[PDB]
This record gives sequence, C-alpha cells and structure tokens, in this order.
Amino acid sequence: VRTNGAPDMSESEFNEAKQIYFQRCAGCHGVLRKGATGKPLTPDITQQRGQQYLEALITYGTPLGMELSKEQITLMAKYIQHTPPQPPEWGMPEMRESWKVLVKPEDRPKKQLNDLDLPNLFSVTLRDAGQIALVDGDSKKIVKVIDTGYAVHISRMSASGRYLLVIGRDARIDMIDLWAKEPTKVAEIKIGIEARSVESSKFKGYEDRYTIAGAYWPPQFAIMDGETLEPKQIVSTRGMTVDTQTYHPEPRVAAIIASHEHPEFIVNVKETGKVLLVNYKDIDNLTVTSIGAAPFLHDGGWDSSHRYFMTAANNSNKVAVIDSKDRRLSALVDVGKTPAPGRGANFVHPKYGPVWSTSHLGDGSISLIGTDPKNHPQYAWKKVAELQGQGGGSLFIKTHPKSSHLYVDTTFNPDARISQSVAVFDLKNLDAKYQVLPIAEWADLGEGAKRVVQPEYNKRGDEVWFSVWNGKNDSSALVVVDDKTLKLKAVVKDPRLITPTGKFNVYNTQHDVY
Amino acid sequence: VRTNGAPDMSESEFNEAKQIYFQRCAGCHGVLRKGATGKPLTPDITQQRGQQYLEALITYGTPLGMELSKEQITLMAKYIQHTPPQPPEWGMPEMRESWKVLVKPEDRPKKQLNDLDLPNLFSVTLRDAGQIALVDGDSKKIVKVIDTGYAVHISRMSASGRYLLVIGRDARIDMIDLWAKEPTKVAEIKIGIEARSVESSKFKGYEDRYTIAGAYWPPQFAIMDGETLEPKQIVSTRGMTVDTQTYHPEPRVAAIIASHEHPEFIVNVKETGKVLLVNYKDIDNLTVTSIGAAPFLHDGGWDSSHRYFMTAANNSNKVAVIDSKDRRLSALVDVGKTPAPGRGANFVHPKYGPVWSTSHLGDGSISLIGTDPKNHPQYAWKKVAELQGQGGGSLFIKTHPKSSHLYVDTTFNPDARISQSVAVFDLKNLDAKYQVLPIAEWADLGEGAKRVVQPEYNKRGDEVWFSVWNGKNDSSALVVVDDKTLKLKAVVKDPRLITPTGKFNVYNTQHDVY
Ligand code: DHE
Ligand code: DHE
Ligand code: HEC
Ligand code: HEC
Repeated sequence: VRTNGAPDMSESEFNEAKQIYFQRCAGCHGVLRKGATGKPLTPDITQQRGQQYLEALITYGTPLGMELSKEQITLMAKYIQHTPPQPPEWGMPEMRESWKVLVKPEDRPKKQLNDLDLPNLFSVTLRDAGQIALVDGDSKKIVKVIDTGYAVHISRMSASGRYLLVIGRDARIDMIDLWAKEPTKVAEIKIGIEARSVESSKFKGYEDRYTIAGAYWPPQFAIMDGETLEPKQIVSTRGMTVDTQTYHPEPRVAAIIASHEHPEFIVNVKETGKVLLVNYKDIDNLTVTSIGAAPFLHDGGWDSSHRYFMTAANNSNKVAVIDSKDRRLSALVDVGKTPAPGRGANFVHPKYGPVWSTSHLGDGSISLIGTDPKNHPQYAWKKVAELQGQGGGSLFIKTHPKSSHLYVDTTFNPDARISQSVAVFDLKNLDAKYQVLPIAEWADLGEGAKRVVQPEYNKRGDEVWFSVWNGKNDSSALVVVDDKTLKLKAVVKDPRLITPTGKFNVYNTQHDVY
Repeated sequence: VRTNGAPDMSESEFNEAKQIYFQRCAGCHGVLRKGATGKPLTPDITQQRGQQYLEALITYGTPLGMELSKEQITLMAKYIQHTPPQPPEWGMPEMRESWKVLVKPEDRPKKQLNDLDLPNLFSVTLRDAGQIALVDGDSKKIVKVIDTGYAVHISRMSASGRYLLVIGRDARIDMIDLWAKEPTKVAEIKIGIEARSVESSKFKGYEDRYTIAGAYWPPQFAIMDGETLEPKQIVSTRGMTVDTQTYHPEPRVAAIIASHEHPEFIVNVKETGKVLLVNYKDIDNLTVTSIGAAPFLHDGGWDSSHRYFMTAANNSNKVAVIDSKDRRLSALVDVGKTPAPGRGANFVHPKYGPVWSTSHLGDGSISLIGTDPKNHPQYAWKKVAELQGQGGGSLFIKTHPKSSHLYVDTTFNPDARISQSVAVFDLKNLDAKYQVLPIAEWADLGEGAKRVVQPEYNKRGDEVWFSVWNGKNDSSALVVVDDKTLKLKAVVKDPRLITPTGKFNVYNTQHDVY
C-alpha cells in the first residue's frame, strides 16, 4: 500500500485508517476529500503539511471547527496522505441499525402541549453547528435549539403540519414532533454517507404515509415509513445517461418533490438527467418511470397550480418542466447561465399571465417562464420576458401571494456589496429597476464575509427573513424586513446562531407557498 | 503495474494488452477469465505454463480450437499473467457502431422465395463453431449453415413467423430473414461483452415492434427496433438485492419473455432476485416495475394459458410464478435442489389438472406444479406430485400437446450411461417408471463424452429431436425419435455439425409450444 510520494505501509491499515476517515470526517471533509467553504484535504495541500504536522493537527485540533490513540493518529496521518478511497455501499443493515425510534406512535400526544403558533415558526439551519433553531415569527425569539446532523441542508414539513423533517448533508435524518411540550426528536436515521433531500408523501390518500430521502453517496434514495421512519425500500440510481446514453457510476440524487396528482415521488437524478417518478402504491414492488430531461438536474419547485414541477438543469442552462398529472416532460425551456431557483418564485404577470421565475449563477437575470397552457398557450414554456438582478452568483429568489415585492439574493458574487444585499423588484411595474437593500449592513455585524442567503417570508406575508451567513466564529444574524415598507423590522442576533443558512417557515414550507 | 509473481512492466501496456484480451478472447475465454467446458486461463493454471510457453501457444495456436505482432504476443504473454481486469462499460456509441443493416426493410421481399416448409425448420446451434444450422424436419437435411456469433445460446422467432433472432454468448445478435431465396442475415449488432437472451415484443398491438436482449456483462439489457435492430434504449440492472436489500455490482440478466397481456418485457435479473416488467408503450421514457421474487433467477417459461411465467430461482431451490396480467408474484413454490426447466413442460394431469413441470440439477426429480387457480385452487402453486428421473445434472424436460411421452434429459451427470440417455415417462400412468432411451448409442459415434441435451419436437408432434453434444473434434450428431413408437427414426450426422446444443423448431418456438 503505496501512493505517489508519502509514507507507505501495508495492509489491514488501509481498510481501517479509512473507516476512521468515514467515522466523523465523512460529512465534514467530503466523499473524495473535497470540503466546501473550508480549506481542502486534497493529497497535495496535505502532503505539503507533512507527516509531522498532520499528526500534530489531528491530535490537538484547531480553534475554528475541530478520542483516538497515538497509533490511530499516526495512522490517519500516514493514510490521509494515501490514494483516495473506495466509498462504502450503505445497504439495509447499516441503515436499519442507524434507525432509532426515540418515541413510539402511542407515546406521542393526541394534541398540542404548547402556546406555540406552529404555522408561523422558522426552522433555521445552523450549518457548521449541526443544529436547527426553531425561531418564532412574531416575537423573534429562538424557542428551541435542537441537536441534529451536520449541515442540515433542507427542512421539510409533514403535510399534516405536525412533524418537522430535517436532513443533514451527512445523510442523517431526524423527525421532530411540534406537538410535544418542548418539541424534540421522535425518530432518527442515517440513509447514506452524504445526502441533500428528505420528503414525505403528499397525494390524496397518503398525507404522511412514506418518507423518502435522496443521497449523493451512495447513488440511491431510500423510502421509509412516514410515521416511524422504518426503512422499507432502498433504490440505486446508478445507470445510463440521457444525453450520450452511456453508463455513469455516480448519478447523484438532487431535489425530490411529492406528486400531488398521482401516488408518486418526483426524484431528480443529477448526472443522468433523468427525473424518476417513483410510485409507492405497492411498496414491496416499486414502479419507476424514467422521464428523460436534460443533464445535471438540480433544484426547482411547483408552479401556481401544483401541477408542473419546474426543475433546473444547471450545467445545461435549461429548465425542465415535469407534468405531474400526464407524467411527461412538457418542455426544456432555455434559460441563462447556471439557473438556481430553489423552490422558485410564482406570481401573476399583468401582460403575460401566471409565471414562474428563476435567478441565475453564471449570468444574472431572472428568467420569467409562463406556467399556463390553458389561458396563455403562446407564452407557456418560453422565456418570455427577462429581468436583471445585481450580478451572478445568485442562489434564491422569492415572492408571496400577499404582497408585492420580488426578492433576489446573490450569495456567491465576488463584489462584496452585492454579496451582502438583495435586489427587490416591484411586480406592479417590471420595467422599473430594483432597489438594493443593504441587509448585511442593517445587521450591524462589523467584520466578516457577511453573505446574504435565502429570502423567506412569514405565514402572513408581511415579513421577509434573510440569513446573514458569516463564518462559524464571526457574528452572524437573521434580518427581518417589512415587505410593505421595505424597511428593517428586526434583527435576530445570537451566539448560538452559528452560520444561519436555510430558514423554513412551517406553514409556507408545508403548503408550498412560493 | 505488478502482480503476485509474474513479469511486471508498466503503463499504457495494461490498458492495451487487455483491450486485446477483449478483442476475440472475451466470449471464448470469459469475463473474469473463467472458461466453461475448456481448460481455464486463471492466473495460476497459466503462471505454471510460463513466460516462454505462453508466447509459444498464443503464436502458433493449438489444434482444438485456436494477426498479432511478436511484440503484442510478448505483451499478452506477460499480461495474462497479470491481475484480472476492469470489464468495459458498453454504452450507446459502442453499440450503435456495431449495428450494421445488411438489408433495408424495402429491399426485403413481400413474400417467400423458397420451397421451404418454414414452420417445420430447426435452428440448431453449433456452439464451438459459432454458427447455426437450419435443419429441415422431414428430409433431415441441413438446408443452410449461417455464420453467427460465438456459442449461440438461444434462438427466438419473431412473432410473425418470418425473422429468426439468434444471440451469441459474446453478445452478438443476428436477425435472419426466412423469406429470402437463401435465408441470410439482414441485420446484426453487439449489445455487450457477454449475453444470453434475445426477445421480440409479442403483445396485442406490437408483434415484432421491439427487440430486447439481456446481458451478463455489462449488467444491462438493451431494447432495439424489432425491424431494423436500431438501438433505442439501454438500461442498467445494477441495484439492490431482494433478500438482504443490499447493493450488488453485477446482477446478471437471465431469461426474458414478452408479456402477452400488457405492453411489457418480463426480464429475469439474476443476483438481485428481481423480475423486471419493462413497459415499452412510451420508449424514450421507460416504466419499470421491480417485482421481487427469490435470489438467483434463471430460466423458465409460460404455463398452458400464457398467463403465468414460471421461472426458476436455482440457488434458492424455488420456482417463482409471475402473473403477467395482474402483474405480481403469485407464489414462490418450493421445489427440489437446483431447478432447471428451460421453457418447461406443460400437460393436463388426470387427477390434478393442468400443470407445469421441471427437472433438476442437484437433485433429481421432476416437480409438478399446478397452474390453474380457477378450476383447481387446492393444487395451484404447490409441488403436488413428484416424479423421479435417472439422476442429477438435468437441464431440460419436454412434452407436446399431440402425444404422450414426457422426456427428461440429463446432460451433466458423472454416470456416463445416464449422461448419454433420456428418461421417458408415460403421462397416461404416472406411477409407472421411466424408459431409458439409449440416444447417444443409437447415434453410432463411438468415442467421446456423447452428452445428450434438449428434447425438441417437430411441428406435428410426432418426432422428438435430441442433440448429442460431443467435443469440437469428435463426431457429433442429432438423434430423431418417433414419439408414438419410442424407436429411432433418423440420425442427422455431419462434420459441419460441430457441437450441436440447442435445436429450435420454428413453429414450436414461435407459438411457445411446450
Ligand atoms: C439538491 C439541493 C436542493 C434541493 C432540495 C429539495 O428541495 O429537494 C437544495 C436546496 C437548498 C435549500 C432550500 C431552500 C428552499 O427553500 O428552497 C437550502 C436552505 C440550501 C442551502 C445551501 N445550499 Fe443547497 N446545494 C446543493 C444541493 C441542493 N440544495 C449542493 O449540492 C450544493 C450546490 C453544494 C454543497 O456544498 O452542498 C448546495 C449548496 C448550498 C449552500 O451552500 C447552502 C447556502 C448552505 C449549506 O447548508 O450548504 N439548499
Ligand atoms: C439465461 C439462460 C437461458 C434462458 C433464456 C431464455 O429463454 O430467455 C438459457 C436457455 C438455454 C437454451 C434454451 C432452450 C429452450 O428451448 O428452452 C439452450 C439451447 C441453452 C444451451 C446451453 N446452456 Fe443455457 N445456460 C445459461 C444461461 C441461460 N440458458 C448459463 O449461464 C449457463 C448455466 C452457463 C454457461 O456456460 O453459459 C448455461 C449453460 C448452457 C449450456 O451448457 C448449453 C447446453 C450449451 C451452450 O451453448 O452453452 N440454454
Ligand atoms: C477525522 C478522523 C478527521 C480528519 C482526517 C480531519 N478532520 Fe478536520 N477540519 C474541519 C474544519 C472545520 C477545519 C477547518 C478549521 C480549522 O482548521 O480550525 C478542518 C481542518 C482539518 C485539517 C487541516 C487543513 C489544513 O490547514 O491543511 C485536517 C488535516 C483535518 N481537518 C483532518 C472540520 C472537521 C470536523 C467538522 C466539526 C470534524 C469532526 C473533522 N474535521 C474531523 C477530521
Ligand atoms: C486472444 C488474444 C486469446 C488469448 C489470451 C488466448 N486465446 Fe484461446 N483457447 C480456446 C480454446 C477452445 C482453447 C482450448 C483448445 C486448445 O488449446 O486447442 C484455448 C486455450 C488457450 C490457452 C492455453 C490453455 C492451457 O493449456 O493452459 C491460452 C493461454 C489461450 N487460449 C489464450 C479458445 C480460443 C478461441 C475460441 C475460438 C479464441 C479466438 C481464443 N482462444 C483467443 C485467445
């Protein structure tokens, strides 16, 4: 057991110094030792550190985000310097053992045990901390900090409006009961090594029946019981591509959305460019429909009518329209460079009719795609208009049926001021340019990167919440703006609020209000 | 580039001395250098041969079944001594290039151009020769010897009764027109590295629309146009198992049968134990239903009513009943050791009603499973009776609706006499023991292994054809018996008849007459 220029020793040691890498350095440091937003563990940045320094750093840790014997550390040190490993296959045993039922279905209350205005609660992600903050929308006070998995990507609500599903990027799901005295974890499970999406069944006759979770590694998605989180089925997404029709060993599972028209899960499988329609009717025998879209599928959401899944194929610069009723690809609308909608933004255009919008990453723009074939067939599935935001590097854009301004964030732009503000449009005059809201400046944080991410409204549609994403150590905040006035309403600040990313309003998430 | 005790040299050479192994030593010598019925190429039987002898043997060949420069031979010699390789991924380019249209659909005749009694022709496989013999059923004369791929496993008829599909174990399919002056190849294609089954669409509204072929390597099946053999879709079978629900990197595609009730292909995926129902309605978007059966699925066939696919799960010692109408697993009937039906044998029992039978490999016996839930529900999906053949190592068993004797071969039994004869039962008295027919002795071949394989009837149901499978060099024959008399009718002998294995009667294969 040898690499291209670092300590080489054999056997057994390879298998174990790497099983110790996937211990609690799997989700933190990556699958192929990548390491987004932190400093890399790629063979060369680490070989430069050395056989002496690496032992030291692993042994005492560091103060920005750091149990093992001297022998296991000497190991990890000579072995992170080695050729990159063979990522484990996470099957049913590994998944059924990680399954822990913290509270039984009968032990759980029949009705609410708190004064909490549940539909107006915010499930805020605390990335680097590996927890979620249950912030109140009126009092602007953190009601409860719950211990979850690492870097909770998204939070989904169980259609009923009772349970809160949260998934870590380390593939650890946690179910939370919002009806308990103090809302705490009632079930947990690890569905892979690295994941992104969790989702519950939301069709007519199944509200909360099954829970699905998509994984980045292994290329699979796992279906569970939507009450106890009991693994029932696991399906591999390894297969042939849509473009070149060739084999691909790692087609990652991206976004998932429950079909409201049929008993299915609409699963975005990235690299292959196939949107899977996973029928659950008969679960011990799965029926999957492989709808070819466009390569590199990513995020997206529902249109105004909950019929069309508007997904972004980012490295193809197209938006795929999935018809959830007729179960086919409606069109591959060509949009600008690297589209990134999140769930998207739905409003009613005066001169074009009901639309769905998306901000971009390579380009800027906000493409307006028509979502109505019945009353506006000449505009549906075309980039009819086009608006212009501050610049590239945009992740989300938001709107609400209650009132008027359209918000587009720009989290990853090199221009400091742009990456610390949002472009607010007025729908009642689209030819009018945006108003730059100094979100991060209003926060009064002082020093840091102060990146502005995700515009998330409250139930009522009067407030718009922002996350000022700043380093683990730096002062981070949540900025609340009044939609009608366009002025600052409040700033939620706290040291427990370590790296706030995604904020999910319970009602708005549950009823898909975007 | 080094192994555990043989010449080691680097780079480039690994990739090429192995691309030359998959040249024309892929189908002949195996995927992982296995090598059924010939002497192995496993690292140790070959390392013992030596760096000097291997160069010699590859350079001059041998007289029992054997272009490259001295450098490429020196290569192959140092490199077959190396660690076993990384089997290529055969995608769409490699498959679309291998596609050759030898005759256009318009160039082909509107009606027959020969005196041939097409429904009573035998497509006989000549294994080691890599060809098929079109033997006549009345005159017992080879009408045409056609050049195909290596070791043509099965031969399937296009529902119409016009085209003859033949697939090599080297995954080379060849379509043959039986209406041409001299029936020759009208289309060919290579769908993988190693395959077994080919099949055409046989449901009500699709007779000859699409052609499917299952592969052992890569774990996939390819769907083509049933007229021109145009690759349209390729699907990977790599996935989770049914028993332990764990990942498996090589679930081999075994038997395939076209559903006569729905627009589907019933695909047996071995290792995973999943019987796939591949819907073709909309081909650019495939709907697959994963019906869990029992691990290690293999062969099988239809019942009397063409409704139930009776497949054998050999290393599970069960027979899975697939309902092609209601689209579910009907039952997992427990049978004896290592079941091997082929397509099976269907007859009407006097005291139990319509049944399906299967001979075995580990055990002997012929298990009788009831195939009627309507008139005989108390016997359906149970091993009601049980008959006894000569011994273990049995591959096929046959019967015909016209007349009375049931034949069970035994090709792989150590007892020479047993492996050279067939057990003939009388259905009109099942308590009566079998009559041992000295098939290979009647052939008058003299020296050899003289293995008896596959009882195949003629259209009329009066003759029963056997294949006396003897070595490439030895004298091989086809023995024809008269079913009514149980005596010898004729013996087809010829030197072109090198290793006769599977004999397929055109009408009997087409209309699934077993
Ligand atoms: C597949 C996917 C979804 C859709 C889920 C769904 O709705 O079913 C999604 C949505 C999301 C949403 C959902 C918002 C919504 O309301 O729609 C949030 C909060 C979010 C926070 C982040 N995303 Fe996300 N995102 C990825 C994956 C995804 N992001 C990546 O792979 C990527 C590009 C790289 C990575 O490092 O993981 C990435 C980076 C980020 C971030 O950097 C964020 C800001 C911080 C973080 O935690 O990593 N992503
Ligand atoms: C999956 C499969 C089928 C069903 C196809 C269908 O109907 O869709 C089948 C049927 C068949 C049938 C179909 C007969 C029928 O009418 O049902 C034939 C002729 C046949 C000749 C052989 N079979 Fe076969 N057979 C395999 C695979 C299969 N055999 C193997 O993998 C195995 C065990 C090992 C191997 O070496 O390939 C194997 C060995 C053999 C032989 O040794 C035979 C006698 C000679 C040869 O050519 O290799 N198999
Ligand atoms: C588990 C056995 C491991 C291994 C192999 C390493 N880590 Fe971590 N790591 C993480 C963070 C946030 C940092 C950056 C902040 C800081 O250093 O304070 C790091 C950095 C490292 C390095 C050094 C990088 C360099 O400068 O070259 C190395 C060699 C390293 N880690 C190895 C995060 C985490 C955790 C997230 C809380 C956890 C747990 C781990 N690391 C675990 C391990
Ligand atoms: C392609 C580049 C190759 C390689 C690597 C080899 N063969 Fe063949 N082989 C086949 C048969 C039928 C035999 C047995 C009969 C006989 O030897 O006459 C063999 C045997 C070998 C051996 C030697 C086995 C031993 O005694 O140790 C080796 C080293 C070997 N082959 C290498 C069949 C075929 C073919 C089927 C017609 C083809 C073509 C190839 N072999 C091609 C190659």
